Amino acid sequence: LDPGLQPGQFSADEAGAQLFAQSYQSSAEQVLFQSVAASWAHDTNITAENARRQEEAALLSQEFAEAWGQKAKELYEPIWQQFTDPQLRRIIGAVRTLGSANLPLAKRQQYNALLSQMSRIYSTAKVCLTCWSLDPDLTNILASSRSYAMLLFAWEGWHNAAGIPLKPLYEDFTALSNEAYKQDGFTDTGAYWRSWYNSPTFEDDLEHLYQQLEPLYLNLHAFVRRALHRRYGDRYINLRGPIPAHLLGDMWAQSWENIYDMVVPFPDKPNLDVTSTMLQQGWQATHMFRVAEEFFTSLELSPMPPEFWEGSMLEKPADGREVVCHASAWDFYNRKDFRIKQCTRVTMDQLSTVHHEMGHIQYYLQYKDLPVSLRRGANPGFHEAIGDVLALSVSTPEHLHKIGLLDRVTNDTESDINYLLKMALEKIAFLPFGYLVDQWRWGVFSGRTPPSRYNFDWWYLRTKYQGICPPVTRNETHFDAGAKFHVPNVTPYIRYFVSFVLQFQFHEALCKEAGYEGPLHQCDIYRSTKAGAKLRKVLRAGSSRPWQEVLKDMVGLDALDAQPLLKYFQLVTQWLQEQNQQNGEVLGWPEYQWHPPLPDNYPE
Ligand SMILES: *[C@@H]1O[C@H](CO[C@@H]2O[C@@H](C)[C@@H](O)[C@@H](O)[C@@H]2O)[C@@H](O[C@@H]2O[C@H](CO)[C@@H](O[C@@H]3O[C@H](CO)[C@@H](O)[C@H](O)[C@@H]3O)[C@H](O)[C@H]2NC(C)=O)[C@H](O)[C@H]1NC(C)=O
Ligand SMILES: O=C(O)[C@@H]1C[C@@H](C2CCCCC2)CN1C(=O)CP(=O)(O)CCCCc1ccccc1
Ligand SMILES: *[C@@H]1O[C@H](CO)[C@@H](O[C@@H]2O[C@H](CO)[C@@H](O)[C@H](O)[C@H]2NC(C)=O)[C@H](O)[C@H]1NC(C)=O
Ligand SMILES: *[C@@H]1O[C@H](CO[C@@H]2O[C@@H](C)[C@@H](O)[C@@H](O)[C@@H]2O)[C@@H](O)[C@H](O)[C@H]1NC(C)=O
Ligand SMILES: [Ca+2]
Ligand SMILES: [Cl-]
Ligand code: NA
Ligand SMILES: [Zn+2]
Repeated sequence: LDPGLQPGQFSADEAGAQLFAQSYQSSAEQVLFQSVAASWAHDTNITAENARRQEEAALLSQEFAEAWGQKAKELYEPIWQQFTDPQLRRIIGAVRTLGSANLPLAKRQQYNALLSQMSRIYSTAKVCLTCWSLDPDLTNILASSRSYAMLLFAWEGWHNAAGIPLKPLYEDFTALSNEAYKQDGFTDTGAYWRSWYNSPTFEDDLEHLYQQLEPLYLNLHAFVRRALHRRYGDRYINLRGPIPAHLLGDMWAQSWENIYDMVVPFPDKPNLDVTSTMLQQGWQATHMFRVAEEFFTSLELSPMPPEFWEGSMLEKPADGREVVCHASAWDFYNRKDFRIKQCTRVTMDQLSTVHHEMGHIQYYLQYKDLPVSLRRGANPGFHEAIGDVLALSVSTPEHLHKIGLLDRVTNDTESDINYLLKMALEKIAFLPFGYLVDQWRWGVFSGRTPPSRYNFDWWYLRTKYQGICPPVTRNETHFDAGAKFHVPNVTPYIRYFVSFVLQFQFHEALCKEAGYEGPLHQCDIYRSTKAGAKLRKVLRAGSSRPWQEVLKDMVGLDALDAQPLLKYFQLVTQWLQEQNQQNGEVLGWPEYQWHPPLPDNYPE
């Protein structure tokens, strides 16, 4: 570790810890910048040389974390929990968490190499017949093909190409990750991840939220399954079984918005899928980011700095570079450089993703003056919710009209049902998936799910919560969890379930603050500087304060709450229940063992 980056001696008291934290911040920014920059260079240009550079930067970060973490314990272990400065307690708490820096050198290198190789495999995997990438090629097939056999080829091809080679690496990663965090005092890595929510009843709290939400998902599921049965027929759709996992418009069946045309009940109302209008009008990726930015500035939040426009990767490169296309938002920890890396496609759902990413950036801009250790969301679910809250306002027909994407605005109950159904395909359908991904990983980290049951337990959970089934037989040579970005890229997922609940609590509070009085689903907080001020107070707080207190200041409650989401969707919840009763549906999938047959001439 460079001499200028090493911790000196400080007095073993709170005054000394303040100075220690200031000195840490100065050097941490340098070490994080080099690590984030090396990761950027690789993720926008996947090469062996750039991977090498990123692994060397990660090794330096581990040296830094070990030196400062050990110094924090040497000086403050018996006293930091009693410091009067609550933010300093949180800073010291973070610095003394070494994570992978607990590993000896050789295992650090193995750990860093595994992360690099799992990332490369996921983002360079192809499906060949001439080869298709996940983004845009297979994504577009899953979204717009209605050939059962073509969807199956893409779904099976992708899961095989990404998942199979990842399994041996993921086993090794898990063991090293657990070894690292056991030395920070956690039973396993999942316990460390769950500890971020600082709730002794986290898992019970989540389960009670899901019990309130599940009836909405069950009714959406049955209605969509019936719509698919009318198109694909009784051979490929079992009205009492799980839905084949490749038929819902998305590789992971996690968002069902692409099958809106098959379920829309009132099709002579305005067409809420504005993708075709975006294309007709000549929208490009940069337009989508400028439109998102101007929503933020309408709230008197910050515009994107020049460094963002000059440095970001907002489209897939056409120069032959391999890149990580999965959308992400980057803080370089120098208070200057902030970037999005997204292979943006011109579609309505990508407009939502753009807003999601710019919500991340906006958080970074607002808390950039805090100490580096507090530059994060009040909890990770907060960070995932910011952009989604704005996207809820952007998606309303009145707002789409204002930005020229919808010529006619109607305000009637049929239009309400269309709108809420489309939003439910996006928000309700996701809930079981957002919940189940980390249940899978928590079991892997705890040892409940050994490598010999990776796929067995994945599909147990996929069927249990989502009510889907694989369209071809799978076995433990397959590693289908690994075919989802966040698993090989070691990004926790429960934050997205928390986000999908939280964003409706935020929306309700900001709509009230904006003076809006009508139905929650027609609120648009555009140009509400009062709502902007309330959101800004959250963003500027970072992790300086307990999330429960930040939430209470914002929405009036110190806990996650499903009631705002339930209230948003109430009209379509009742409508779907009525439709399913009238149609004689079975809610759920009691024929849980059912899988569809293979097409006759497959893959031929
Ligand atoms: C879409 O339309 C709904 C319903 O509009 C109502 O019913 C129609 C058939 C017409 O008769 C309308 O004239 C009538 O308002 C709108 O929802 C309604 O919004 C108004 C405010 O714009 C709400 O009134 C307020 O209520 C609060 C608390 O009660 C008072 O403090 C205010 O002073 C004000 O009176 C009204 O409650 C609300 N109704 C429902 C059922 O939500 C909706 O705003 C509209 N959408 C858009 C985008 O304009
Ligand atoms: O794709 C998913 O599964 C989820 C749900 C989706 C969301 C889009 C808007 C509407 C609701 C669904 C967004 N997302 C993401 O992973 C996008 P991120 O930036 O969090 C992914 C961040 C990955 C970790 C990272 C962070 C910084 C730099 C490099 C890597
Ligand atoms: C992608 O990364 C590679 C390195 O992995 C870059 O190639 C280097 O480019 C510099 C300047 O052009 C040369 O001096 C080096 O000799 C190159 N190294 C190798 C290994 O080829 C490449 O420029 C990057 N591409 C983009 C578009 O940024
Ligand atoms: C695992 O699965 C591989 C792929 O074939 C699958 O299983 C066979 C039995 C058929 O049902 C086919 O439709 C499926 O896609 C096999 O190549 C492999 O042998 C299977 N077994 C193991 C241990 O890997
Ligand atoms: Ca779409
Ligand atoms: Cl999380
Ligand atoms: Na989608
Ligand atoms: Zn995100």
